[PDB]
Amino acid sequence: SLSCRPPMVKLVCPADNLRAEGLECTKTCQNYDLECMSMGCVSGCLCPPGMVRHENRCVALERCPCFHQGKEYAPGETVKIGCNTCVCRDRKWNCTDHVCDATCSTIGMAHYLTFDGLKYLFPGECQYVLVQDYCGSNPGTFRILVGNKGCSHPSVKCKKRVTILVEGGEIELFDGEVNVKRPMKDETHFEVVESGRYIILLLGKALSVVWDRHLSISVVLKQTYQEKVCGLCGNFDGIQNNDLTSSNLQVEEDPVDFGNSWKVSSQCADTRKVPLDSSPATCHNNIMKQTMVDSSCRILTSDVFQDCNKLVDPEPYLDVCIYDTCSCESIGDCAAFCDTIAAYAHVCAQHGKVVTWRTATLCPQSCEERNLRENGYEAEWRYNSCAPACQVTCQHPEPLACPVQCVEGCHAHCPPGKILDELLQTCVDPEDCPVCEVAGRRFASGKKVTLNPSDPEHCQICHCDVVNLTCEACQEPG
Amino acid sequence: ATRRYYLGAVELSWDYMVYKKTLFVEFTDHLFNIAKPRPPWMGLLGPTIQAEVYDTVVITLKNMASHPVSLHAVGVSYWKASEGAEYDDQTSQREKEDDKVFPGGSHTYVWQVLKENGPMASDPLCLTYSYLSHVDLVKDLNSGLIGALLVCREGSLHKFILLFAVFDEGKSWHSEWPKMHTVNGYVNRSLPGLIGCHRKSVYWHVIGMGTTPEVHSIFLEGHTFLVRNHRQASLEISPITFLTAQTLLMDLGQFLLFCHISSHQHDGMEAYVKVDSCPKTWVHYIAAEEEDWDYAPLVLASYKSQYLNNGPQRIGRKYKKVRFMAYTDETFKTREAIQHESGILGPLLYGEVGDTLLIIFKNQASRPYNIYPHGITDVRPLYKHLKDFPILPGEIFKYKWTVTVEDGPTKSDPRCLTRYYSSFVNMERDLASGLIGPLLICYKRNVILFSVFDENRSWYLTENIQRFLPNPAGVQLEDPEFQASNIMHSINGYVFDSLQLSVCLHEVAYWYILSIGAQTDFLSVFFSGYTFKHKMVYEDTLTLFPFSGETVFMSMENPGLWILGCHNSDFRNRGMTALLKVSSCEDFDIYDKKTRHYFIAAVERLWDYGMSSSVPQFKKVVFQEFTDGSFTQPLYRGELNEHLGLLGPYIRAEVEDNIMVTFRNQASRPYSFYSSLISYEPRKNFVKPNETKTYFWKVQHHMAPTKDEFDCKAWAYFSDVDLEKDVHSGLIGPLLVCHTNTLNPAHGRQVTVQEFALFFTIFDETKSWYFTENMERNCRPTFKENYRFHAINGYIMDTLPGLVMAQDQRIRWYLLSMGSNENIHSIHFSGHVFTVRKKEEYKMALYNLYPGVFETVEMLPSKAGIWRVECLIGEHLHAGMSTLFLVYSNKCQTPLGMASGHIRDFQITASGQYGQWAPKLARLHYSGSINAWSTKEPFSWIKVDLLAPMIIHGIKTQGARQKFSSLYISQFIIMYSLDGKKWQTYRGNSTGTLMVFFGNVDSSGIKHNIFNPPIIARYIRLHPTHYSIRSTLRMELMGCDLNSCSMPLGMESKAISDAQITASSYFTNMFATWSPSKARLHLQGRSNAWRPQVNNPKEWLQVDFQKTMKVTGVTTQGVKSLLTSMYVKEFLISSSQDGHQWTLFFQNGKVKVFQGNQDSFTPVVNSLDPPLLTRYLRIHPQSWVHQIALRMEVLGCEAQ
Ligand SMILES: *[C@@H]1O[C@H](CO)[C@@H](O[C@@H]2O[C@H](CO)[C@@H](O[C@@H]3O[C@H](CO)[C@@H](O)[C@H](O)[C@@H]3O)[C@H](O)[C@H]2NC(C)=O)[C@H](O)[C@H]1NC(C)=O
Ligand SMILES: *[C@@H]1O[C@H](CO)[C@@H](O)[C@H](O)[C@H]1NC(C)=O
Ligand SMILES: *[C@@H]1O[C@H](CO)[C@@H](O)[C@H](O)[C@H]1NC(C)=O
Ligand SMILES: *[C@@H]1O[C@H](CO)[C@@H](O)[C@H](O)[C@H]1NC(C)=O
Ligand SMILES: [Ca+2]
Ligand SMILES: [Ca+2]
Ligand SMILES: [Cu+2]
Ligand SMILES: [Zn+2]
Repeated sequence: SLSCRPPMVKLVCPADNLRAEGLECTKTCQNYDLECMSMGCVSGCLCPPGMVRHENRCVALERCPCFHQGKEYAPGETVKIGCNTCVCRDRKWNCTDHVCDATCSTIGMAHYLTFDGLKYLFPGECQYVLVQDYCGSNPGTFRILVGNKGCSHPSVKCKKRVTILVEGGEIELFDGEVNVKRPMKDETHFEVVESGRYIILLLGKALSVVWDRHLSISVVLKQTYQEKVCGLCGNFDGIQNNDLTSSNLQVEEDPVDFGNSWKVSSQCADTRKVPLDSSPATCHNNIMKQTMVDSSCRILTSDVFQDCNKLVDPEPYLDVCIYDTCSCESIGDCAAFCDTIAAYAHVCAQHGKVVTWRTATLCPQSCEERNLRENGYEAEWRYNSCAPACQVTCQHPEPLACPVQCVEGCHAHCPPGKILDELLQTCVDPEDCPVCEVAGRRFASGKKVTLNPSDPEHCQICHCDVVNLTCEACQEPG
Repeated sequence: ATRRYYLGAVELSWDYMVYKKTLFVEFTDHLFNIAKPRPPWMGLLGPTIQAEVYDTVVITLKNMASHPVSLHAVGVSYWKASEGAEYDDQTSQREKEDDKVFPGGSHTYVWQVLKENGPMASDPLCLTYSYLSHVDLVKDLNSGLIGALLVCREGSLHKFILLFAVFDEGKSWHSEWPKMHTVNGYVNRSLPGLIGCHRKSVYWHVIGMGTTPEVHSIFLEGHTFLVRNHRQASLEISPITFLTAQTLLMDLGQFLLFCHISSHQHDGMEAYVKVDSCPKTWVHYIAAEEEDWDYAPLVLASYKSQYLNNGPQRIGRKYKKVRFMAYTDETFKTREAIQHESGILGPLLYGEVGDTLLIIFKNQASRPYNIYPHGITDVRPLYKHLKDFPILPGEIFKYKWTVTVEDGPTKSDPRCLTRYYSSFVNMERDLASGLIGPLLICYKRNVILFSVFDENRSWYLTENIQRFLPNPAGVQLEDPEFQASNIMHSINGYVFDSLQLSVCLHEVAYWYILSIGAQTDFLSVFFSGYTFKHKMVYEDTLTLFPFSGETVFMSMENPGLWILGCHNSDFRNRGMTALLKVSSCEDFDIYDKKTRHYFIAAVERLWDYGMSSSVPQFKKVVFQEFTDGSFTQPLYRGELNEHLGLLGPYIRAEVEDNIMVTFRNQASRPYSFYSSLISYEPRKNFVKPNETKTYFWKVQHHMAPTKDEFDCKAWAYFSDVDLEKDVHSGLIGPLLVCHTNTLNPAHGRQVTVQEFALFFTIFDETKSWYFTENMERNCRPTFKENYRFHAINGYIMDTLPGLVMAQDQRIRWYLLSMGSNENIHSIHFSGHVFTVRKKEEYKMALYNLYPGVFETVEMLPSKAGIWRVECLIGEHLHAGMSTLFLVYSNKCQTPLGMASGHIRDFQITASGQYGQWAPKLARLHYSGSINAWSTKEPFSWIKVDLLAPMIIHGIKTQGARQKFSSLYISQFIIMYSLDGKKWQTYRGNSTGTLMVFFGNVDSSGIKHNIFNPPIIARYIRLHPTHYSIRSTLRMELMGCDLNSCSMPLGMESKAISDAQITASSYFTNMFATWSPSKARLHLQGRSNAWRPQVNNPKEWLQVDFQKTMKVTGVTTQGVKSLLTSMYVKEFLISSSQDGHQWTLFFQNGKVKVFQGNQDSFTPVVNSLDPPLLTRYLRIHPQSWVHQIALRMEVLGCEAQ
């Protein structure tokens, strides 16, 4: 009755050894490298010795497919996920990969989206720890705190201040401006670039800050800090549901307590628990206003954002949009509405799906205010929904590792062979920039370059006055 | 259409020509006060229920008796709420009201006649069935609760119902007593009004009723019966039989309808039928001559000593018989050359339709005799009746026999009908004296007679006593031992292999086999090693009722010395056997002239007939399939063949294939492997213990089904060392022979249909080869009742497993019966009908199984649930001849609660765990730092303990991830159980000893593995064979309940019409319209839930299905609208049948409060432990969060 149709080899248990591997130990592309745990020998049909079994068919070992999310790939094929790319080789993924990263976002007036995708609402008026590495055993490298003033129920005139301490340097982001109160010890990797509507601050190899100059604060950290950071942005462990862990290593069920646990200054009063008001003042007892808010926020799931609905979760962004628009008197001039839509579009474009949603009817933007072609500025200011944020300029001649692929706003296109200058806001010759060059790296005037930071015998600090380069030996503290 | 019948079980006093009987009576109104008139010819029969193929029958049964009754119908289809029979079908108490109707109560049964229940193209205008009370089959049948059910073709709506019933007053409901053999409840020709038309043909819907195996032969004098366009001399009524007969009345006057069995002459199954207006000539000279006949010439002699050796009180072989002899001339001087084969038979008479037989008979014997044919009607003198006219010795008479049209075979019958002629002066005495001759009635020749000559009834007994015995004075005629030696069981007058027919190899032979004599039981005639073409189909065993003949066609392709006999043990051992001498005169898909090798052994095992489900254990011998020729590892029998029980392995083959069976006798006494299909080219088919034998042959067209019948045919194989004791010891098995390209090359079976082989027999442990050992082990006129088991495949009392089939698929049933004459089994599938194929297609619902015959039927189950296949013989069913089979639906495949939390944490266990990765976390989509079961050990297992047995259609497995590693189970096997003690590994469609499932390749992908055929279990168990790092599992069981009621009723799929949902009030404004018709589950949009205008605890949402449905669970869900999470947290449920009479769903005596949602997005399902049979459903919310909003989904099924 054990009729194995050829070329399938029949295996029958000796019934005496009681140790031979039978049919249970079927080899498969899934489990070729895995040890068999057999209770006892099973008799049955098997693929010939040179082949393994794949679903309902026998395939050669050289043609075993590699596996990925709900899919199979033939050997030699390539795939790309996140920051990494891999090739199918011996049922494995041989990867030529970079270092991935994740972004924690301050969405809306008082909404926080952690690195693990957890979104919560916390209308705290205190100054809180946005993200810090001081979590038990800590190296103590960076600490970013956020302070909100006016983000209560009358959140129309709210303001946010970002205080960043890194390598002994203090940076304050406020009123759409960046002030370096104390210079960092190593300024080689410290860069601040202004591209379009956004400002990108690189504060090291794995620390990036993105600001929309009004309300959107994004902290980009590489995966090396998967188990080193803590705060309002979570512990970066990859688990969404445990981001509500307080500073005392206790998970808080109420987000208000989790937010209050990371208070910096005890002078300010703690945020008390308030029942969730679904309809604020403008939307309270106003069906028409709520309908208008819902219709305005429905654009996040429209045809223009159709390609993004399969990549980025639209529920938290839609909730933030509704909550912010229900506090605005009018939708046309609602700054929070446009800022939330711009942040969502930026997130969508970070995955490769750029959406051109802006129009004169809804959140109009134009570059004609700065396109002073007749005023001696030889630059072409054009609006772009996603343009590179690390374009070479006089202030940034050396290419930089941009944390984001592209950003939205006005960019100054130049004639070929020219370089933009932000101080003069115009395109000039590449040699006209006040840029020095050392060790193959070009840096604008006023910048400090550190060579051999860990070698006292070769440590050098180089400065550029205008075009002359002056390098001095580093002073030994002792 | 719809037909209303008002039935009442009225308890009356009945006289057959005064006992107390309960009878179904038809009334006129629903008040059951006025009884509808019934014609006098019906008697004890209830009213005739006639239904067309597209009708529905509604019967209101009121129990006016002192005992419970019911209405169990045969032939029609119905739901479990109208079956009328009580057994372990796992239905609700609302579906149990049909089972018993206690006195004073009432019930309503609805029977649907479908296209499946209609007569086929070949079946007559109306199929015949019966309804009957089924509370206690023996008492209900013997009390008179039986009625006719005529299923006619559409447009069908003269004909008579005939109930040939043996009412045993000792087993009725009023017994707390003779057996009355009656026609429609009347005995001794007292049945009136049975009129018929002069020339018009009359249809008889014959129902034979009886609680004990008791066959009947029904003759109408001067008439024949057309059954399935086959001409027959009589009706062969089995104890429970449905058939349709057609009789062409031609002669005016009164004729007798009677049972011809001699032992039933005093019983009185007689009635009168009043018919009223509404060229070749053979010449034969035959003489009756007295002569000495040697019943066993050239035989050297125990049975042989008792029957053949002469002694002081033993006559011996020779007896003075009287015999018919053929003479060449009128002067009666020279006899024609006699043949050794014909034996005691007279000259063979032949006649075609319209031919005339000119018979000239001279009574040359010393006693008056006569000659008269059976089957031939027009018998006249050449120049009361000639039947009783005696011919004085020395006289000469001339008869003229005219073979008319109503005597010859039809185009469906064989070319020649086998009849006889004999003396009708004293039928039994003249027949026992030796006057019998063969007759052939053919349409425009090896005769074999199985005859029991009772010499004690012969007219020449005194002369034999005075001649062959030394002391005639010292002869005790009443001595049973002396009388036994005179009852000669012979073939053509030859006893103990004194007859040897020799036929040529590769020739065609017509055998006319006849069964006349003192025997009152049917005979199971067989030719060892030969299949023969009877009624246009190749069969193996011929069932011969007394006084009947059958024509058989066969080709003598099997050479050797074979034994022709009958499967009656006493007759076989009393010398009713004859000898028959035959001699010459690259990647590929695993699934997408050959020899089919098998390895069967005879093994000794303990068997308790399924009574463990002190219990006696009997040591039996069975056929056992092994993997290979070493016979050291038996082949595992899985889900598909678990129904076999005691039956042996399926030996499947096609035409032109080679069967090679290696048979090893591992038992304690010699056995054999015998099948009638084993061909050779005598032989000692005798396998000693610890010896092997190979049976190799080629399957030919005579071993296969014809082009008309089903794709496979079933044959029986068994041990032939002792045909009776070896069957009682448990040696029997199915051999399937199928058409070409009908078996799957990879699996070896026909996967288009699903096949089940049922073997019904009464095992008698007193007749087994191990009776002494069984008595010694167990026992440390009711003694034999404790050792007889009316089993199906060796199982009694609904304990046979494995009969699980899918709805709307085609099922092929191979039905076998083996044993003595008591094994006439009236096999019935409750609520289901099937088709049989001889040369046409016939629709049936009952089948009478005769020992040695392996029938094949095919059905299509339409209703889901647990049904019963039983034997309608009251005593066999009461002794436990029944079993349960489940018809599941593939549609009902719903989560079993692993992810929904319905399976609590105490129902999940495991061999162990690693850290805090508890087995209770092994749930699909479970999220967390520790979100799965996981163990750091090899050879683990995770067990889910479902609270009740249920159907498992598949399992959805999922791994998990740790800090940087993915953990999953790549390969696993599945075990399951119903009590937690015996674990049976899953096999399904596998080619090996278990089904191997493949698991996950990552930590998030859901791997869905199917169970087909499904699992029917209470416990399930997963054993990981391969795992990545640790055996981590997040699983989800997909399944259903036994009655297949767990699927949604059409809210999430929007199958419910928008006009079918309403409410007391709904909240609407200029923008949002929370209409009730938008409360469907998982509905996405604006105002996607029902919300009343005013929030109050007296609101309700009403769903109307416009038809009776069964609700078994309600799934509720909330909404999140305008950042407000509104959802009902507690609610109650009410039901109504018309919309204005509502009742709250109370549980345990008080109203049940259903726990709603904890969050608006996760649905929660509350299952009603008692099913709710309703048309109108209402949900009343009690506690609501932030508003009264509810999205609902009803779980259930359809009903009547
Ligand atoms: C195990 O074997 C059974 C039967 O051999 C398999 O079930 C059968 O699967 C076939 C699909 O190849 C089904 O046929 C389909 O039927 C539908 C409905 O009539 C028809 O529309 C399709 O065109 C197709 O013919 C068949 O119904 C089904 N029968 C049963 C009883 O399930 C099963 O899939 C096998 N499972 C495994 C895991 O091997
Ligand atoms: C992966 O590919 C590179 C380049 O083809 C090769 O050098 C290397 O051996 C491969 N395997 C691994 C494990 O890197
Ligand atoms: C019927 O006839 C039989 C014999 O002919 C007789 O013994 C019996 O008493 C009669 N009546 C009944 C009711 O059986
Ligand atoms: C048959 O063989 C078994 C072991 O294989 C042995 O125990 C038994 O005695 C043998 N029976 C015989 C030789 O009759
Ligand atoms: Ca986390
Ligand atoms: Ca029932
Ligand atoms: Cu029976
Ligand atoms: Zn009878």
